[PDB]
Amino acid sequence: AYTNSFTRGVYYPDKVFRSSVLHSTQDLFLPFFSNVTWFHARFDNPVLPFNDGVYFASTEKSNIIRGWIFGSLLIVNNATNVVIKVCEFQFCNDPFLGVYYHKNNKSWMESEFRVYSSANNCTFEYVSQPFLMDFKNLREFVFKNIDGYFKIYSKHTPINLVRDLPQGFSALEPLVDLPIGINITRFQTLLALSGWTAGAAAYYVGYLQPRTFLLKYNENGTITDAVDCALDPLSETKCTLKS
Amino acid sequence: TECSNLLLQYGSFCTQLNRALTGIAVEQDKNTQEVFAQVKQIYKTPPIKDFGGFNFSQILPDPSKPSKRSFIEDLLFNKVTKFNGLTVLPPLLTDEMIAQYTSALLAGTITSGWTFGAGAALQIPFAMQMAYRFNGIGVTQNVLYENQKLIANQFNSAIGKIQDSLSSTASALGKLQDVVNQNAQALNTLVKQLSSNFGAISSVLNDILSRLDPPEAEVQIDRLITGRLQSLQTYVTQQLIRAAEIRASANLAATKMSECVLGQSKRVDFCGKGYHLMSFPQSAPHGVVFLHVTYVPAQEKNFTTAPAICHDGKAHFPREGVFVSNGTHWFVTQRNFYEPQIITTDNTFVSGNCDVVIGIVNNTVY
Amino acid sequence: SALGKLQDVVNQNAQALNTLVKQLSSNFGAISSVLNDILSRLDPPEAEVQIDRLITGRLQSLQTYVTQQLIRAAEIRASANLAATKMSECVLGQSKRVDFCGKGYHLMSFPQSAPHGVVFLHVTYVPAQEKNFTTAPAICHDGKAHFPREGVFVSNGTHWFVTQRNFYEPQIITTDNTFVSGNCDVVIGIVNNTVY
Amino acid sequence: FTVEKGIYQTSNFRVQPTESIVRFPNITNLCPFGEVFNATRFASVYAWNRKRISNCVADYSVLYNSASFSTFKCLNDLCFTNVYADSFVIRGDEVRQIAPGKIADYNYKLPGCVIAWNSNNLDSKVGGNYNYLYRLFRPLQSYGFQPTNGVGYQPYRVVVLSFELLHAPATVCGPKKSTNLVKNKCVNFNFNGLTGTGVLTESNKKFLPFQQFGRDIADTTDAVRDPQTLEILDITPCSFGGVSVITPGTNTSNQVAVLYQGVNCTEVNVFQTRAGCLIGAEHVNNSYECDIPIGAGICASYQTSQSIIAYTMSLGAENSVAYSNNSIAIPTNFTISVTTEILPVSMTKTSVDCTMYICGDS
Ligand SMILES: *[C@@H]1O[C@H](CO)[C@@H](O[C@@H]2O[C@H](CO)[C@@H](O[C@@H]3O[C@H](CO)[C@@H](O)[C@H](O)[C@@H]3O)[C@H](O)[C@H]2NC(C)=O)[C@H](O)[C@H]1NC(C)=O
Ligand SMILES: *[C@@H]1O[C@H](CO)[C@@H](O[C@@H]2O[C@H](CO)[C@@H](O[C@@H]3O[C@H](CO)[C@@H](O)[C@H](O)[C@@H]3O)[C@H](O)[C@H]2NC(C)=O)[C@H](O)[C@H]1NC(C)=O
Ligand SMILES: *[C@@H]1O[C@H](CO)[C@@H](O[C@@H]2O[C@H](CO)[C@@H](O[C@@H]3O[C@H](CO)[C@@H](O)[C@H](O)[C@@H]3O)[C@H](O)[C@H]2NC(C)=O)[C@H](O)[C@H]1NC(C)=O
Ligand SMILES: *[C@@H]1O[C@H](CO)[C@@H](O[C@@H]2O[C@H](CO)[C@@H](O[C@@H]3O[C@H](CO)[C@@H](O)[C@H](O)[C@@H]3O)[C@H](O)[C@H]2NC(C)=O)[C@H](O)[C@H]1NC(C)=O
Ligand SMILES: *[C@@H]1O[C@H](CO)[C@@H](O[C@@H]2O[C@H](CO)[C@@H](O)[C@H](O)[C@H]2NC(C)=O)[C@H](O)[C@H]1NC(C)=O
Ligand SMILES: *[C@@H]1O[C@H](CO)[C@@H](O[C@@H]2O[C@H](CO)[C@@H](O)[C@H](O)[C@H]2NC(C)=O)[C@H](O)[C@H]1NC(C)=O
Ligand SMILES: *[C@@H]1O[C@H](CO)[C@@H](O)[C@H](O)[C@H]1NC(C)=O
Ligand SMILES: *[C@@H]1O[C@H](CO)[C@@H](O)[C@H](O)[C@H]1NC(C)=O
Ligand SMILES: *[C@@H]1O[C@H](CO)[C@@H](O)[C@H](O)[C@H]1NC(C)=O
Ligand SMILES: *[C@@H]1O[C@H](CO)[C@@H](O)[C@H](O)[C@H]1NC(C)=O
Ligand SMILES: *[C@@H]1O[C@H](CO)[C@@H](O)[C@H](O)[C@H]1NC(C)=O
Repeated sequence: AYTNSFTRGVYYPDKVFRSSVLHSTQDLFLPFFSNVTWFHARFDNPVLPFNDGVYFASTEKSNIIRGWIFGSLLIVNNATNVVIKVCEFQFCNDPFLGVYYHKNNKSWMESEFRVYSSANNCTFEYVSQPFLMDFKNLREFVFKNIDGYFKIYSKHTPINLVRDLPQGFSALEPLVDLPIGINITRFQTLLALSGWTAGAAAYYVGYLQPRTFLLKYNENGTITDAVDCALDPLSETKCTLKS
Repeated sequence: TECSNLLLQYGSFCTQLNRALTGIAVEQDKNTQEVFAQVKQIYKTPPIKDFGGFNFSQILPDPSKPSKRSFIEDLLFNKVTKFNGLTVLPPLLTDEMIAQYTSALLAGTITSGWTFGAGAALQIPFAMQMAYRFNGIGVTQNVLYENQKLIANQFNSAIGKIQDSLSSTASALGKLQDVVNQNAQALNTLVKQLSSNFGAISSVLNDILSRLDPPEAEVQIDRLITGRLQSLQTYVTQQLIRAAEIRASANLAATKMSECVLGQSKRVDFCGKGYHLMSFPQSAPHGVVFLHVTYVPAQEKNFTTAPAICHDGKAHFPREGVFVSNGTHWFVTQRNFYEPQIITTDNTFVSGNCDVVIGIVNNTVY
Repeated sequence: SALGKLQDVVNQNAQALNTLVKQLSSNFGAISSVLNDILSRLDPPEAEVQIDRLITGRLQSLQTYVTQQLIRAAEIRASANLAATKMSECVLGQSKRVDFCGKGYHLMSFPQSAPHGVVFLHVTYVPAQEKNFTTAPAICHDGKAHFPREGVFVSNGTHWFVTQRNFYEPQIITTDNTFVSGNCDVVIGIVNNTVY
Repeated sequence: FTVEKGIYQTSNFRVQPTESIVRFPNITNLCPFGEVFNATRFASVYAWNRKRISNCVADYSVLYNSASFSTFKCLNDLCFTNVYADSFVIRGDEVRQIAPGKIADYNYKLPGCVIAWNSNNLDSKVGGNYNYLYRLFRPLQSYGFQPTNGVGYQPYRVVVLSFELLHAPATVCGPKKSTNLVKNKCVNFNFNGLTGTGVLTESNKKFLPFQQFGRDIADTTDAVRDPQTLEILDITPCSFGGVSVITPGTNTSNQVAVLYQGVNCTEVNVFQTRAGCLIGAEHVNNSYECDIPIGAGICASYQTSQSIIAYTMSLGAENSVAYSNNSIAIPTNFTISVTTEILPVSMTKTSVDCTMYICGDS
């Protein structure tokens, strides 16, 4: 299925603070109002091409989306904390992270990891801080692999929808950037999970495209609005006039 | 320093660029001086403001504020809104000095008329001065004195409307705002041009020098020099083109000050639309504003007219005016204002017979 | 220093030519700035890479000179147009335009040729030795207001006359110097007097 | 050799950077090379464990400049993807075998740098050491040792650092020296490769928890956050400007004043003006007609003993017309004045041809 990415997929391209300006960035973004692919967590965890980076949304409760496989590579946002590990993992054909759904714990506690079976040639590993195990927030992620430098962006924003992307604006503050320097030609999504009922978590895939994209930095250096150079003539004239 | 030696191979392209820019800068001071330094002395308006009913309070300087700037001048200033070897020089005449010149020009016009622009300032009551202006547009001077209250009220209302037009709308000063924008983007484009490779490996000389030996670094540096030198040439050429455009505008403003403010202009549509009476200069950022006081005829009515009249076998022509009829009676009136009066032998002159003029009528001259 | 404008034109043109010639002594990255030296030292394959550097250098400097001349010729034409206009309506006639023919009331102008320019001798009438008088818009005579047909009413202090505008030539106020318009009830500043 | 009266732009002033500030982020997460060379225990040559490391600050200078080694057969200015730092002990003359030998063909094979150190200090057991295993041929039987050994039979703890230049981005970057931070002084600043000139001060802007740099509309860098400490520093352009010389003319005098356009007189009779700093001219409260335009309403002139004075130019006499509603001034005389107006009409007709100018009979 498909839905509309109204005004999402906007992040901070670079480590620059600019105040009360409108900056135009030829960058790898998510087109506005795009027919973003729609999967359901029925369970859908297929392998998809990681062509020119990829976006990822997650209306996540109980930490359904717990990892991703690129390359062998993983970004396993497990319960404890984010764990990015670079090795020649022997990924399973159906990789995921298992969760015991309130199995007498009255809490969805992660207890399994079928993301991979073994690691042979490890190159890198990073472990971040822990976080709350919790939907009323639209966690969104972006993943890029340019010049070997592997970049990850995300933001934690409250929302009030159920299964559709809200028509609001948010900016994904960068969280990680690693020199894994591997070849990423495909990817897959690891989610919470013999015999299961996957927790309701609308998670999307938007194949980002290289496109000019005008960003409005408020006086605080936090992006407040943005437009495109190809959404429509109105947007085009705005970007030409930088207004 | 590695580049500076390279740049010497180009000779004196840069003594030329600085000569061109310093020539432009010196001109900008000449433009302002020509337009505003039009008055020999700094005339001051008297404390008593008995100007026959005209209040110029909205165009005369207001000493309450620090700048001693007029009220309308304040509205104009509000409406109009050192990186890489680029410096902006300050104008020779400060904004306060310019506002003093306009005050002197304005004060001279109110108290002296056009006399102060042709010699010593000779005072004359403003109401009597306006009688000169009416007489100078073909309207007798009794119409001003008879309608002095109305004319004064019309002037005050017209001046009041200019405040609203400027204060309410910020797009009135497009011409002055455009000049500011053009210069601002010319510098921004010039500075942004420092971030382009021009074909070199990078736009930063430190990177070129760091990542290459002098032989192959020199060639890369030369690419940057040519591109940056070329971009600096186009900036100077554009400024020279713009400077000529502004000089033409400044030359026009200087002529308008001389002919519209320092006198009464018979040139049509030069000092406003209609019949020129007065003009009041106001100072604006990087420019000037003229308030053209103009006499516009209104409320016309049809009449039957003749070229001359037959009285006693001889044709009578009007000394200065027109022959008009009520449909039953004939009068002689001034052209620009219906003031009929008995057609007599004092306001007409006789010349020739009755059988050479086409349209002759047969009225009587008293 | 009176003929600064004419001299400035000569100085600007000579200066521009000098820089153009001085540019012929630049290397522009070539081994030498003398074209003969490159030809007499290097074979054609290696002379072209050097002669090409000079060609771009000479060509660019020449282009800069030409564009500067075009802009400079534009302002000279604007000055020649102004000088042509002045000769037309300032020498060949009397102009009412203020300050177009010198400071004062223009009377006549005379042209004098100068090197690469013209000089106008503007003859103007400037009034002098002004005196203070009390004046009135009009005078009430017999319940009717009289206005100066061409004049202004002035008072010696006791007597009222009618001078012209800008040369004190007092005259007795008669019905020939003035015209009547209405009664003396609507003009502010009317002063009683007698019209001979 | 003679200059007429006026203002002339002679040279260009620019505050030379008192220092070139370089502020690399604080050297932390030190690479574990400190303990690789003297680990509590080392494996055999054939059992060489790979201590591949990534994203560590490997300080080769301290290791290279240690004076506690045996052979440095090879650094802090180069960064690499990883360092396959080996660990083993070889018997004396086997050190030369570790180079691009029994060890070179059986236990180790070097296709980086080699570090060796006297192993008799710690590894050599007293009374006979046999913990290590030696591959005699390529086969593991024993190594053999004796505390009373020479140099060719003495073990050497050797760690082989093999740098990598794979397509993956370099991650093992050596320490980079950093200057200190000095504010309110023109100094060249380079925190993370952003080199530039500017006066460094404390700014009021608040950066995003992640953002490091700051830029203006013209893409120029204006404010930076020190990588070592979270201080928001505004980088103003380093003081500079033209130097112009006021001269009344050699025909009159040889005394001159110097104007530094756009400076505070702190970076250079010193008079501060809106147009810059005046040196050699004395400020006078009187106001005269402008002689030499300094700028911003300030003019300079030569007057009486003699000296150059800077003053605020006067626009003219402060005349006040004796206006009243019933008074008129009427001239009683006149003057005939003949003034002059000079207008350029034409230039010189110059013609130039390329082939003569550009090439010339060539
Ligand atoms: C010529 O025009 C000016 C303004 O265009 C006249 O001055 C203004 O006169 C009005 C009416 O007397 C003043 O209005 C008053 O303002 C005060 C202060 O805001 C307020 O408290 C009163 O209730 C009343 O609204 C006005 O302040 C005054 N000044 C301005 C700037 O508008 C001037 O009197 C005119 N000349 C004449 C009538 O001779
Ligand atoms: C065009 O103008 C003529 C002259 O101004 C007009 O004739 C005038 O008409 C008025 C009334 O229509 C006459 O007023 C009368 O005056 C006598 C005094 O003799 C008075 O006793 C009456 O009670 C009345 O007020 C006026 O006399 C007369 N003028 C002459 C010289 O006959 C004419 O009507 C106008 N035509 C138009 C407006 O179409
Ligand atoms: C302003 O000028 C008028 C000019 O008419 C002065 O009034 C008149 O001035 C003349 C010239 O002084 C007087 O003539 C007198 O004649 C007698 C006899 O010949 C002689 O003795 C006097 O010396 C004088 O010349 C004339 O009487 C006088 N009045 C009139 C009605 O003509 C007026 O006085 C002047 N006012 C001021 C304040 O200057
Ligand atoms: C209007 O102004 C002119 C000057 O602009 C006045 O003419 C000047 O009158 C004075 C005094 O009568 C003359 O001075 C005298 O000159 C003679 C030489 O002829 C000398 O011997 C005397 O000792 C005295 O200095 C002056 O030369 C003369 N100027 C000219 C150019 O002729 C004229 O009098 C004024 N008119 C009125 C009505 O005030
Ligand atoms: C104006 O008046 C004159 C004379 O008062 C008129 O001229 C007369 O015209 C009639 C008929 O047209 C002739 O019979 C007379 O011989 C003429 N006399 C003279 C002295 O010319 C003239 O026609 C009148 N004009 C108008 C327009 O009525
Ligand atoms: C000009 O003269 C008229 C009359 O000749 C003056 O008006 C009269 O003034 C007197 C006394 O002030 C009154 O009693 C009359 O009623 C007024 N009207 C008339 C028709 O006489 C007028 O005041 C004089 N003006 C000046 C400035 O003195
Ligand atoms: C004069 O008459 C014409 C036609 O009779 C009419 O259209 C016009 O409005 C009239 N002019 C005035 C001022 O009334
Ligand atoms: C003016 O033109 C009208 C047009 O109908 C004509 O009737 C009349 O006779 C003409 N009069 C004169 C004096 O030309
Ligand atoms: C002129 O001003 C004076 C004083 O201000 C006054 O008494 C006189 O009435 C005024 N004249 C007129 C005609 O208003
Ligand atoms: C550390 O390495 C040095 C070699 O530089 C060695 O002499 C020393 O014994 C090792 N251990 C300690 C505790 O210093
Ligand atoms: C530097 O110059 C500015 C501009 O006038 C001024 O505001 C500031 O006080 C000056 N600072 C010093 C230390 O002179």
